[PDB]
Amino acid sequence: PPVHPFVAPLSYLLGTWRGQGEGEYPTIPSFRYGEEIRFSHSGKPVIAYTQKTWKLESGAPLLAESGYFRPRPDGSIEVVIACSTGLVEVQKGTYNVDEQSIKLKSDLVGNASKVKEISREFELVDGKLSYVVRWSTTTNPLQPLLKAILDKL
Amino acid sequence: PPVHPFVAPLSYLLGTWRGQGEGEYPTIPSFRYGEEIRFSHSGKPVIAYTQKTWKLESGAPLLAESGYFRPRPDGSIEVVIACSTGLVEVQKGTYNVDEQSIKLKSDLVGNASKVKEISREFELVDGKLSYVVRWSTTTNPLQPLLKAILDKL
Repeated sequence: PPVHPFVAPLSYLLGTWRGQGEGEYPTIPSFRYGEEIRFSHSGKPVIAYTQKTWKLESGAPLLAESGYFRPRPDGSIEVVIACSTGLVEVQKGTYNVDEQSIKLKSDLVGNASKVKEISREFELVDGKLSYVVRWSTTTNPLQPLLKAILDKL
Repeated sequence: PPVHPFVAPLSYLLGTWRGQGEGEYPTIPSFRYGEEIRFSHSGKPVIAYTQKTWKLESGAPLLAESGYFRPRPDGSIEVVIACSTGLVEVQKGTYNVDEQSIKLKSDLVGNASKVKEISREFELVDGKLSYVVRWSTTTNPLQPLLKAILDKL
């Protein structure tokens, strides 16, 4: 199917990406992980997102998440994500075509009593997908949790 | 990877399923659809769920959803689902090993102002996967929306 006009501005996402990231947070010593993301579509105004992470040494599975990105021609976007840990997120924000960036903040975090807000920001940098995920909790203001850079395969 | 002990009681789900369903609701004339579901795992206490639907005549894509099922040895289960329409659900309930059934009710429906609660009930019937999805809205009490039966491939 052809790319829907609402998806076309984010067509640079479509494909598979692999790289690595790092986590850290006040309660949590730093950790590293491998990551793969696939963005795909079926001609609708939606991009399917699927992700997985693993241990760098061994390739042992860690976590997974999946969901859907819904861009609109005014530059707005909403994203819904379910995670293997049992969290869900409703993310809303904007994409910028000149910067090839997407900036999202949660409207809702479900099933995760301690995390309050989550933000996710993506940017294409020299053709690589970078992101930052920030979390807040009741006692920790919004701050980085995860950062990763992935190459397009 | 081997099946995690918490997933083993739901091992009958693992695989791909294809069949058809029907929708209907007070505001909505009846419609039919084809459906495919895949349940998979990576050795963790989680089953990945992915689903899609299509028009019966043509195979044209309709909707998609995906998420994660987290069974526990006491018979409890939580399920998180993101949908291509932009909804998210946190489902909680129980599974019954003798009946090969799973019965879920939403704790949370996100990003869908009019739908209030969603229930999902699965049952293996002569080896086929059947379900019923019920919805409530502010003015319509919980009642069937979708029902489908799928054969294991």
